[PDB]
Amino acid sequence: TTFGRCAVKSNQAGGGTRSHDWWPCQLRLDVLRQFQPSQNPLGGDFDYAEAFQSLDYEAVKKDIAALMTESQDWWPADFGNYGGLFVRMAWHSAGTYRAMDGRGGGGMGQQRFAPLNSWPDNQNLDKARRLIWPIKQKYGNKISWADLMLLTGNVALENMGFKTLGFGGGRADTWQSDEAVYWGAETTFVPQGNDVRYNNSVDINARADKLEKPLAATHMGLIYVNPEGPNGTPDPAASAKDIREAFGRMGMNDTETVALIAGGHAFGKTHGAVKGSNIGPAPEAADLGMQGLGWHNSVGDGNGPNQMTSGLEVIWTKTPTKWSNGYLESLINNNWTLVESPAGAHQWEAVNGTVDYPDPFDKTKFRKATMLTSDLALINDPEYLKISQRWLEHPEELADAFAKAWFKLLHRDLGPTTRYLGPEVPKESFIWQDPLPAREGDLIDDADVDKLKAAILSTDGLDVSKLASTAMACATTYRNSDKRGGCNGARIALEPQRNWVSNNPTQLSAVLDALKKVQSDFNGSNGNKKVSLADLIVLGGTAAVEKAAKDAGVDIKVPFSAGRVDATQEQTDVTQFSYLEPQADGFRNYGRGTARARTEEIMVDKASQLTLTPPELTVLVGGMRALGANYDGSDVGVFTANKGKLTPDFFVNLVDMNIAWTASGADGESWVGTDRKSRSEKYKGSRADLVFGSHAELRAIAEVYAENGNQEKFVKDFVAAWTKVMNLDRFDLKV
Amino acid sequence: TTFGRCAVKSNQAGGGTRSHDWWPCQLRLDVLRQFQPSQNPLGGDFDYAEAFQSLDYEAVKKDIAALMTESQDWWPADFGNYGGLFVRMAWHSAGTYRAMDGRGGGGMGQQRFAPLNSWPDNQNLDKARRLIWPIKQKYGNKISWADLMLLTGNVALENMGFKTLGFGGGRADTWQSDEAVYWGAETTFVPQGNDVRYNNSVDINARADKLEKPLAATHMGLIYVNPEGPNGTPDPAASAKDIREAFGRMGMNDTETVALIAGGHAFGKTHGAVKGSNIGPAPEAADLGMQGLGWHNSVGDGNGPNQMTSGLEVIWTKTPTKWSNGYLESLINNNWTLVESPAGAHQWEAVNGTVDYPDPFDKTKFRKATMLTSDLALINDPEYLKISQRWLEHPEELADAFAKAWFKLLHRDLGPTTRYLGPEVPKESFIWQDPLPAREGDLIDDADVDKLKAAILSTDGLDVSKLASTAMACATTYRNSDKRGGCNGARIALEPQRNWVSNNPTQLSAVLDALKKVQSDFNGSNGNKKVSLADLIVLGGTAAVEKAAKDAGVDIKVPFSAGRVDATQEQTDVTQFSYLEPQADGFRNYGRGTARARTEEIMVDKASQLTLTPPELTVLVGGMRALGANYDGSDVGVFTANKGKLTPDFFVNLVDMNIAWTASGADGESWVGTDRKSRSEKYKGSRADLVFGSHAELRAIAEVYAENGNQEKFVKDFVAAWTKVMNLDRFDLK
Ligand code: HEM
Ligand code: HEM
Repeated sequence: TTFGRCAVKSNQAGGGTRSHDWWPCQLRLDVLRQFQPSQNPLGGDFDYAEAFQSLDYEAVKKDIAALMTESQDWWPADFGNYGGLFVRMAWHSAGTYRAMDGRGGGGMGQQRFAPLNSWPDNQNLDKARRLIWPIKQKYGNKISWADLMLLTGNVALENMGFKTLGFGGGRADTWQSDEAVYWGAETTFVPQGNDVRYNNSVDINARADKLEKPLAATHMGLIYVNPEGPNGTPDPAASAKDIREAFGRMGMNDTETVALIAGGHAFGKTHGAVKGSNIGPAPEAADLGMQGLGWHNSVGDGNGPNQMTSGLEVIWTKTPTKWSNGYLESLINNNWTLVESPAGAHQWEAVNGTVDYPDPFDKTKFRKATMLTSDLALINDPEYLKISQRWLEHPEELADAFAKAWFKLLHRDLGPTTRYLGPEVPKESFIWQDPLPAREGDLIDDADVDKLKAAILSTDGLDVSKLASTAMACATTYRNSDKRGGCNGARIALEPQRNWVSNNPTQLSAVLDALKKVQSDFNGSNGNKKVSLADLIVLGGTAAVEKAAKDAGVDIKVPFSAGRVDATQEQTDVTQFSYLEPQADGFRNYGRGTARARTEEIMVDKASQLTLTPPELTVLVGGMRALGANYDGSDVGVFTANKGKLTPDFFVNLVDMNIAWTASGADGESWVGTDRKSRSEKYKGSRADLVFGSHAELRAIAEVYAENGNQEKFVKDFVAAWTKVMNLDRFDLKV
Repeated sequence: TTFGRCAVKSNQAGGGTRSHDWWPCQLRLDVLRQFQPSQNPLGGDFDYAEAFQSLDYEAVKKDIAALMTESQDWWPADFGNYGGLFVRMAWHSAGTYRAMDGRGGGGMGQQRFAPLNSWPDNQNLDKARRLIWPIKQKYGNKISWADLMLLTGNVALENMGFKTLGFGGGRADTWQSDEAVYWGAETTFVPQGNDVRYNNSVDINARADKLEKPLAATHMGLIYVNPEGPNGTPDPAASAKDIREAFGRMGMNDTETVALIAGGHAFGKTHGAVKGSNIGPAPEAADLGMQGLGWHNSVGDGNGPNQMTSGLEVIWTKTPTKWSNGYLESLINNNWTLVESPAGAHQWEAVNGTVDYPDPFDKTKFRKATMLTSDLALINDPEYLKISQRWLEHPEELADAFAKAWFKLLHRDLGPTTRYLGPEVPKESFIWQDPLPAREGDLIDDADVDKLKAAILSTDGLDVSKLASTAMACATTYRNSDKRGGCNGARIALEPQRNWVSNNPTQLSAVLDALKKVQSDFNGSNGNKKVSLADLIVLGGTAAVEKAAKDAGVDIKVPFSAGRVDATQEQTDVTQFSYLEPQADGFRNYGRGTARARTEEIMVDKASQLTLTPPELTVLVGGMRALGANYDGSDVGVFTANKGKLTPDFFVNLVDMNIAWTASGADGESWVGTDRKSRSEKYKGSRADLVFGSHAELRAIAEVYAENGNQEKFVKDFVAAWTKVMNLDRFDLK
């Protein structure tokens, strides 16, 4: 078979040519159908946080520590200690994170599913996960796989003599492969897997800063970089440039990068004992006897001294089970020669070095010092060299930076600190956690909420359209992958969001100033009760939705949950927040897509990050149009003569056959609706508008809301979806 | 570019290389994740039957009838009447049904989604669905698209002079493409789309009866056969062989087949006015301006006299808006010559015939008679000719056969008669409805249930394992695609099921005889109360599950719903039921895979037909193993020392790393589990067993049930899944 095709064509269980085969360019809704409660064996009403709070956390860590030195005959431990392997397992779990889109990381425990379970860089971590299973079996639902993989690495470091800052749990497991992540477009893995992401450039120094966005690895199938140098060329200088690019795409700076690599490579070793032709299929391609494992090695028992993982055979320190400064000392104080491992791969050896690096299965036999090309990178770049030279003589500074970087790596996608669970959460707050202050004052009650809604709606310069638009602009910065963004913090009032062109800065300024007058009037006239700007932004949109429903003939309660706080600019990092800036926004008819992602594809991707189903996406868009909630107040998509009233007029008018739609410019972004009988232009629409009348599955939902009869249902469903979106980041509240 | 690949590679919304790309042979669970309640815009709570029964049904029909003659300028009506178009719409919705697997048909309204919305043979039915949308708009949730597409064809026949038997509603809408159906493996549509289904044979006579199972169309993208003959060869005799094969695979016999074709082709016309180069992309490939329509025709306004659908230009009768015998009269009385339509397709013309066939847009202009190659088939086969000859002389017989066959076409995937809604459900019971009687005596209550459970669990020949096995064997015949099978009717006790090898006939006979003893003891000694064998089979299994739970240390009420009836053998056609016989049954460790599908694939397919989610499939298999419920009573997969007790031992032992699993048979079906320490063989497993420890998503669920502390959860989840499966056919309780 060619790529993506099985040689046997199944006739069961979804076998056969499928719609995506015939029409591969059509928009797919798959990413809005993942992670559904039916699919979760634990039930939709399972509360991980509540289960983890009953965990005997201390006993978990004790049992992990014990397991580190209990070698299992099916995968013997190097030096009698799985620590190194476990550190690698946790670092690869967390290490797929990309800062730009916030995807990857360890927070969904996705290493245990395709494709990550079978990436080349994850070779033999199937064995690592299997070794820790008995811990999961003992503790059951009270620790997730997601938390356990990372806790295991953290405990491993501590038991090998490196004290970490602490740990937070809170990562609920997921139950299917996350097929929403764009890992690249290549049709091959490392050693290939990177023509597309370099746009066919092969000049390894020149291309290193030209890696396709948002990717954070130099080949499909790798965590960050190729350990044998760029495209396998053993040039440490050029490897350094790759490392900078890749780690930068993961949200790490130079200090963090050197700390992580020199910290991690204090421990363990690589494996490259036998040629790769001896290694069987990865877990997703292996036979049923492998029972979820892969890479079966036919030499010997395939393990112990015959272990083959990367094809390199490097032991960095003389004490691979104990924290030390041996990595930097070897790196800088040895002379390096290029040699081949037993499997044939490029590495470096100190061929006149001391013969005192221990063998992993013989306590009396030794070898010379070795390094990877990607380790030599750290003394073949001026910035990395300065850091390496400083830490060579000041290892406490390495230790400090490593502790902080390791914490950040494990917890980058955990979200706000209100998500962090367990008895050793670090007390220090860090900028990457998007910190929030404690609240000013006592919490407003329902009577205060009712008075503030009336005050907001009677304030000059505030109307239903602007209020709803502003609240949604603030809310849709949320992304579920790394739990960043949302309305808490009022970060729309801060840089960079206050200047995002998609927020219409001049309008936003006037809206916020009017909310700050409501705030000033309330605060100080209600005793100890005080209201934040964050709550007023959300309450103003809430009030607008309620009023728009009443003005459509429907009296409905629009729920509001008080208690958001206002971030400071010092808690709001410009670079980090720039990554949340939309290039197109279908809720507010802003912007457009590009060749490789169309306007409506961006919208569906955004909806996946908001955890919206297809019906919730569809009701929100149509309600936002009815509300006149475009970012600049345009009439594009505003297919209603009742603007500000919460009706399904967008749907009704979109599917009216007396309107004919035609393209207005060259790029397919703008569309005109013409009345067929009168020949007069009636409407202007965008792709975000018209996809709901074109995609067969979305149109089926559009038709529900356009049905004579479902008018009350439209309001009910809009209000439910609004409430969901406003509350996504409310981890401070429970249930 | 490459088949199945977009030239532009999106980086959003699921764009990028995907796990199914890297490992295309791996088992996929997608078919267990369809039709989820969160996807349904109506809500999970929505009850279609209740909505329909409040529908002003007569008014719907009245509005359809009026629409028929309300020509719309964007798709003008041939002869001023949309009736033929609407009949075609209905017939194509219902016409994808395959009897053998029970898939396709109109019962899910799938014509409105990919791929059916864009099949060649459904060209311009996008316009037909759009013309009826104002009816759907007016009546809302109270009539589904699925019901409305078929009702519209029904009403069209009645408003063109053809009285049907009646109609039943009840088809709830679905909300995504059904990607579980095997339509074929070809990577092209008609005019190609058939190398795989004929195994590369191009010998049109010899291959006709060799069409790949369970397919029911001669090319990918067609409803039944090619109207231009086999592979476009204009040979009516060969076309007849394809028709018999395809219609046979749809459950229709020779009389049904002629009745459907000659009945349908009373009405309307084909469209072939301009060449195919003038036609734009199908709906799934069309630009946003098309707003779900496709096949834009660039000649004139693309419509009216320029309509292009199939490429053929045939008008069968002189009165295309009114029922007549003109189809058979023309077919038999004319001399036919092969000609080209304006689009270049070949068709047949009576070149010396009368010039009295009406033009669809000009009341002063006329043409000669025409027919398709597939129409001439009916007088170029001995059995079809005999039928055509008889009905030429006795057209009432065609009308009676067409009424009956049309009713069967539209309703056979609707399920049991208890699902049929509305005021004109035909009174005649038909064998293809798998009919069921009304109940005997008064309904058992919970006191009677308690007495019966205690008797069943202490009767000669019965035990936990046997009862659980027997109840699951009867239940897993259910298939949601056409709502056939299940436990209602006690058809496991009838032919052919009572002699299926998968049911272990000698053990089944001893189980059934024991349950019939319990029945006989209860019936007649409880006044007018009577209990059915069907209730006893399910009650027995349910009681067994409850006891097995108790013995595992969990006290749980296992709910039982009484009221099933016993079917008679007269109501149980043996050929019809042969289509429910499983190739493999993973719940009971029966069977093996084929050259096309592995054992575990068949299991996931079955689970999809049961509407199971991946946790429900997993829990059931592991519980059935704990129960010792294999079809043959073997120890394969029975990884427990406590057989008959509802523990999660299957999972615990499957994931024990002290066991190494290796292949035993050449065929990949058998596996041995060896203790790594002692080197002793401990277990035998199947593929249905071991897949739960291999597939990463299934294994994640197996792990949950293997975890300390989850023994109660295992029982709870097993009981919920058991209850769901036992009750799948209980449409009488709705
Ligand atoms: C430029 C970045 C890095 C590269 C290219 C790299 C490459 C590698 C390779 C090739 C192996 C050997 C796998 C095998 O054959 O078993 C490995 C092992 C390992 N790496 Fe890294 N690494 C990087 C960063 C990290 C970081 C950031 C950490 C953790 C903080 C880490 C911790 C480890 C550990 C502990 C092992 C030893 C595993 C064992 O003993 O089995 N590395 N690394
Ligand atoms: C051997 C089986 C059959 C074949 C090959 C076949 C073929 C076709 C073709 C090629 C068209 C023309 C589509 C177009 O160009 O507009 C058509 C139209 C039509 N068919 Fe059939 N047909 C079959 C069976 C049936 C059946 C079973 C029915 C209904 C009971 C039916 C009812 C209709 C009607 C009413 C039209 C006219 C549509 C209009 O007026 O727009 N056909 N058929």
